Amino acid sequence: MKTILSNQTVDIPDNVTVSLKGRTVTVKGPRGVLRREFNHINLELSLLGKKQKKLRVDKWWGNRKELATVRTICSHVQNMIKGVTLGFRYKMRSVYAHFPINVVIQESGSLVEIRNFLGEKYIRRVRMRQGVACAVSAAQKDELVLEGNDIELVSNSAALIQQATTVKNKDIRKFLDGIYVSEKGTVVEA
Amino acid sequence: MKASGTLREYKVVGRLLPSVKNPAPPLYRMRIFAPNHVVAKSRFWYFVSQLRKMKKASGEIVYCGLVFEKSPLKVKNFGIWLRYDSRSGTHNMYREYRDLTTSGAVTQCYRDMGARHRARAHAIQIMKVQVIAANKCRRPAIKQFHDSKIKFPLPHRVLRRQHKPRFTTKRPNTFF
Amino acid sequence: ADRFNKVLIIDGRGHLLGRLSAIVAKQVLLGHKIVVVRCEGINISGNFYRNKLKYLAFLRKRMNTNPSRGPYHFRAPSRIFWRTVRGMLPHKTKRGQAALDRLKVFDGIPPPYDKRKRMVVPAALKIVRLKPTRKFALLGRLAHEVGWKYQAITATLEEKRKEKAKLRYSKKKVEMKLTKQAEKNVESKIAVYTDVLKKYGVLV
Amino acid sequence: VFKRFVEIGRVAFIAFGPHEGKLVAIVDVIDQNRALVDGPCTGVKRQALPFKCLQLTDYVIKVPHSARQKYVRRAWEKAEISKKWEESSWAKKIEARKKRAAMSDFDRYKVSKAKKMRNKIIRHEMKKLQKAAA
Amino acid sequence: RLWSKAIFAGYKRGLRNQREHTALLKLEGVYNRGEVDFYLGKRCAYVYKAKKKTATPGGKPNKTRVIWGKVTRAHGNSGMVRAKFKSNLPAKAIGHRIRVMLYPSRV
RNA sequence: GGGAUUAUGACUGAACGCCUCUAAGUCAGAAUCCCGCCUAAAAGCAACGAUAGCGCCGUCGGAUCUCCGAUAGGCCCCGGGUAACCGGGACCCCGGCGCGGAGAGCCAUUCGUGACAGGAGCGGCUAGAACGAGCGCCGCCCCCUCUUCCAGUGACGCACCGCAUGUUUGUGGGGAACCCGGUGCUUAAAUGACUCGUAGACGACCUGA
RNA sequence: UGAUCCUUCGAUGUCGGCUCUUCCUAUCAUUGUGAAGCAGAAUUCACCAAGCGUUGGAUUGUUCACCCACUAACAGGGAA
RNA sequence: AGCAGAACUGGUGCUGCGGGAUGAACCGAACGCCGGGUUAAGGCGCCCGAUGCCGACGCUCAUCAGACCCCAUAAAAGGUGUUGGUUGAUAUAGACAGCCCGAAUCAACUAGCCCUGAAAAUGGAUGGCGCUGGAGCGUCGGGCCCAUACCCGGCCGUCGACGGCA
RNA sequence: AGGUUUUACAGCGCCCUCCCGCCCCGACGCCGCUUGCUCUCCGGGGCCGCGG
Ligand SMILES: [Mg+2]
Ligand SMILES: [Mg+2]
Ligand SMILES: [Mg+2]
Ligand SMILES: [Mg+2]
Ligand SMILES: [Mg+2]
Ligand SMILES: [Mg+2]
Ligand SMILES: [Mg+2]
Ligand SMILES: [Mg+2]
Ligand SMILES: [Mg+2]
Ligand SMILES: [Mg+2]
Ligand SMILES: [Mg+2]
Ligand SMILES: [Mg+2]
Ligand SMILES: [Mg+2]
Ligand SMILES: [Mg+2]
Ligand SMILES: [Mg+2]
Ligand SMILES: [Mg+2]
Ligand SMILES: [Mg+2]
Ligand SMILES: [Mg+2]
Ligand SMILES: [Mg+2]
Ligand SMILES: [Mg+2]
Ligand SMILES: [Mg+2]
Ligand SMILES: [Mg+2]
Ligand SMILES: [Mg+2]
Repeated sequence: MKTILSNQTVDIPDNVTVSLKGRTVTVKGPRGVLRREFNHINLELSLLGKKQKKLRVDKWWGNRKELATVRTICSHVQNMIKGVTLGFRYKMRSVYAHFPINVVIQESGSLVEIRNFLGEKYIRRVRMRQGVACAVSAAQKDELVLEGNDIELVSNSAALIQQATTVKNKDIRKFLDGIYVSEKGTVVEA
Repeated sequence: MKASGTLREYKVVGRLLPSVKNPAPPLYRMRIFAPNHVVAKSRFWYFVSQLRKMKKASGEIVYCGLVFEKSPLKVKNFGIWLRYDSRSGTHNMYREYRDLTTSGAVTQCYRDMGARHRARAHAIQIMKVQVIAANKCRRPAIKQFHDSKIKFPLPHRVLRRQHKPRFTTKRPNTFF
Repeated sequence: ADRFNKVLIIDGRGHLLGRLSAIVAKQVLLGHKIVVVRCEGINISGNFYRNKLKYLAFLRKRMNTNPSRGPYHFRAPSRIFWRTVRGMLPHKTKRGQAALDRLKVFDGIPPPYDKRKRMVVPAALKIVRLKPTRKFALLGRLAHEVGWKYQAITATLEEKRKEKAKLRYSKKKVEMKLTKQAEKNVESKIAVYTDVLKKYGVLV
Repeated sequence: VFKRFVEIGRVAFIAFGPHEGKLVAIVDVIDQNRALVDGPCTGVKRQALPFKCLQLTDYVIKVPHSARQKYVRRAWEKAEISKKWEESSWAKKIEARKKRAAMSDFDRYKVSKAKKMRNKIIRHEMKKLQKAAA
Repeated sequence: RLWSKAIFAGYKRGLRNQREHTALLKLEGVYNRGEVDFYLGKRCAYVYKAKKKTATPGGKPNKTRVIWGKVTRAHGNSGMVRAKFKSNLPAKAIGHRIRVMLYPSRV
């Protein structure tokens, strides 16, 4: 069936400025500027209110496939609001049995060189995405913190490192070596 | 049955042929929806011959006339009880429609039974048609139009008249 | 248009391959000269991977004994559209071969047509004939990934063409603002002539 | 982003069909395709018209859903829809398109002579304001 | 100019049978079956040029020739009309210009 | 040597308060695929050289014979978006939006020749290369404009006696011939034989005179 | 392999090998993977996948077998 | 078995024509030579006559989609793809899900389309192009297209005349 | 579910009456079937009038 109306509002904090140009959400916060173009979901994005106006997402005459994107777009804007205020901290730890995984960060956190993975002589150079800065965390042995505004860039940067330390031609249940995401948090805790 | 166009409602009444053994046999009234009265009389001898022991030659048709809509200008909720024979078996089915006339709602049922279940007109047997109140509607697609102060735009107007100007420098607007 | 034009110049951007080819092939049979520009802007319904597989399946149709005689798999979006129109013409006859001669296809808008008005066929547009939830494949990207080697230069000369056309449109708007300003200054000098146009619905 | 909605009382313009060119009031919504329209002051009896033939205007009357023609007419005259319509530019484009379609050969001659001289006066000062700007 | 533009789109035919005694014309701005009522009965003309000169009624002899005809009826729902000429139109004229005169006038 | 990706492993994230590689949207990804490199070079084409009494602008060449097409006012130009867009003004505001700042329109365009009143061809400059302008912007000569529209007064242009191929682009495009006043260059090339042997059945090919 | 007898009896040269080209994938090997009763090594199951390779010999006219070695593997077939 | 052998009837052999792309046999319809009209079966994005209807409602996305007698293959079994339907059970004495929160949820079954199941050899076949608000599927409306069929007329011959003239 | 509890600051049914309360439109661009011989110098298009 076709649902007449499916709406979902998104509250916007006062320290955030969300502007709309059609289906292009430009979120402005104290940490930076995020801009996602939603020209593919075909929704109605209204900015209701005058004092820190909210964001209302409408879908008229949408089937089950189209109503599923109403909360998807709302959840994406909430990540853009959460990214420009609290940030995203995808910290991951290096797990190894015998050969310590030596990870050195270069290019101001934009390049990650992984060495001594399973005793291999090949150096794995994982390059981060724009807006993501990597660093060897302090007060922890083999922790690797990733900070940024866009969750999809901080998360994909962590997946690039996790898939770079993949064991081939071995029992991955036995050889648990690698750098796996341990916590998906924020830069600023609230 | 073909279900050509609208399916007008006919009140077809009939009875067995009277005899000296059974004078004045019982009269049976049916609620037949057919495109014309010829099909309505033929549909009568199909549903009655399988309920009573009377064929077209064993009995006669006493009256066959149109049943007009008593409120053609009022939006009504129609609950239709029907049975149809699919490719595997026969299934009892209740469907709700929303039309101005009873014959229009039954016509929607034949177009919908063929669209969603690939049922042909000869495989459908409309058992009961009833004007249902808005409180007793079971389908959510009907209950969404049971909202006072209903409001919705017409988003993304598909361009018709695509060949009146077949060639033009103007790309069509879809927002109105 | 719809006026039996001498040369009908159609823009290819936003149009569907077979939807436009069906109408173009009918025009060239009626004796009309059709020029379809920006054939890389044509889009085909269905996701990109589907339409690419259809062309990859067409690439494999070579003649076994001698591929130099086999199907000539043209990679440019112009010749791809040209063959789609050829498939809708009796090109093995004299009236069908003369129909292909009335059709000229171009990747982008060459100088002979960058200073012309491009038409649009609303019965073949993607925004009209496709639901907004359906996937479509751009013929420019499809051609580039099957062997077209002139996509970057076509995109470079097109942005050079748009920046040049944008400069004129700015001058054309200035000339229009002075035109509307002129109508207000001679309003009392043309009031007798406006009433003739107002009386017969020429001006609202 | 939408400003014109299908609501109870929305004055709609019949784009095509039997009563093409006349205004009706959406009294009730039957389905996602049809509506119960009723033009009491425009000459359109109450009936079911599809949504593809209706063009929503900017006018809404205060009428309950599925109300009688007696009360739809009162809301149509209170809001002065017929007056507000004829003053709108879209209604004036319809009148101008009818006057132009009814032009005779003598009317097309008088118009040809008017635009031929009217444009020359506009084009002459357009060249004057263009030279003054340089 | 006192004639509307038409196109000789082909002969009246099915799919595998062609009837050359009737021609199908394509009027310029006529794309409905209801708009062809004006042109029903108007004289058609296929004006062409040959090598040898021929007599011209009301003028000097030139190499211009013509095959006269008339719009007989409507064909389809897209403004196409059927036309019968004094001689069957040559197939080389398929897609060329046909003159639809304003006479016999009924307005 | 690259590209898009397959299998696959993932990201964000709903549907389904959780979850989820998928639904929308993203990432990595291969002896595959396509391309590059490489080989061929089209009834495909470009630049450039040289062009034997032969050819040009003549200015609108004048007046003649032959073919071959059509056509019968227009070579009207933002980019584009579509759950939006357009115009104007110092991101905001105003205005328009079944889209008259409209390709359903717009711009043209509605018989002449001569006596009357109203109505508003040379030099500079900059620019165009995707298959280049039937270019533009200035200031000086050429006459006096049926420039265009509305009104007139007294005349003639066969008014060819009801009749078709009229009317446009058109000063069209190809030939070869024929008369008048000014300019280009006439130490052009290919090929045969001979020669060469980096070549080769024969032609062809590489050469040299 | 049969069953059938439709085409061919004023003829379509008949087994195998040699030779040579291309094709199919129901993948032996190689590339990228998933699964295990995957610790490693080896092996098995499965997926994308026919790009590339798939041998030298003894015996037999042999296709088919069998054995000797070699090898990443010595996969199976079609094209009268 | 496109095998072999029968029964009824039709067809075909002996037969062209419209349609099924193609074709012996299917569908329509059987044929003197023609003009006009209208149909059948089948069709009307383009090839290719005709929907260039502002056709109705719904279903459907396929990284082997689908696309109509004969007919040019596909099954058992599956899908938390998606849309209907059937029959139960928990629920504002607070369910389901997540770790209190506050309103529908859960289960079985079934039926459409789609998907998996689904591997062959020269390169290739809804006929081709292509089509995805459709040119697909189902239910239908209006208009339209033409057969050597039907209707009207002209002509030829044959047949018949309960026919006409010495 | 309009107005603040069922008509109130909108409306929507269903009964009992009031001559069917009474008047008015009769399938009318809201929905059917037809002449009881439908009427029209009532229009338009195409085709051809052969013989005698
Ligand atoms: Mg191992
Ligand atoms: Mg890559
Ligand atoms: Mg994937
Ligand atoms: Mg990638
Ligand atoms: Mg505004
Ligand atoms: Mg004078
Ligand atoms: Mg036999
Ligand atoms: Mg022989
Ligand atoms: Mg033989
Ligand atoms: Mg032989
Ligand atoms: Mg395989
Ligand atoms: Mg297994
Ligand atoms: Mg037999
Ligand atoms: Mg016989
Ligand atoms: Mg037969
Ligand atoms: Mg077939
Ligand atoms: Mg006939
Ligand atoms: Mg066909
Ligand atoms: Mg099944
Ligand atoms: Mg299974
Ligand atoms: Mg299912
Ligand atoms: Mg399948
Ligand atoms: Mg007869």
